[PDB]
Amino acid sequence: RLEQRTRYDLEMMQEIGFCQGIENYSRHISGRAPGSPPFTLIDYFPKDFLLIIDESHVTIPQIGAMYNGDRSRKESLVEYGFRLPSAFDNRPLT
DNA sequence: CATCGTACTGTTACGGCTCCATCGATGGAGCCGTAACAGCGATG
Repeated sequence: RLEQRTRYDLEMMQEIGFCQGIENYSRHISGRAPGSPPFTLIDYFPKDFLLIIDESHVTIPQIGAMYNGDRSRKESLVEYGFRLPSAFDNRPLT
């Protein structure tokens, strides 16, 4: 199943260039090293920017929970041979 | 020019009968293309 899905995605990339499911190969596309965090809106901001968190006692746990939720969702997919192991890097920042 | 002789022949108009030539369109159904609509997990 993994081979069939990857072959279909590779053919779609070679012929057209972009399609659904292209987000799972973000690490390969951007050339990032394994385990590196993805570029985000904070990276777009200048290094001398100012950050304000409104209702911090609620916002901060929301920031924390995204990575755990995404990893829990993707663990079953990667385990059962549906997506490549590199799909773990298409994750929100810890 | 006058009179007489036991119901005369042939050729044309006109009405009725019959044969023959001459002559796509509309609604229903199926299909294609296009627009429209409905229908996981972790944390505090």
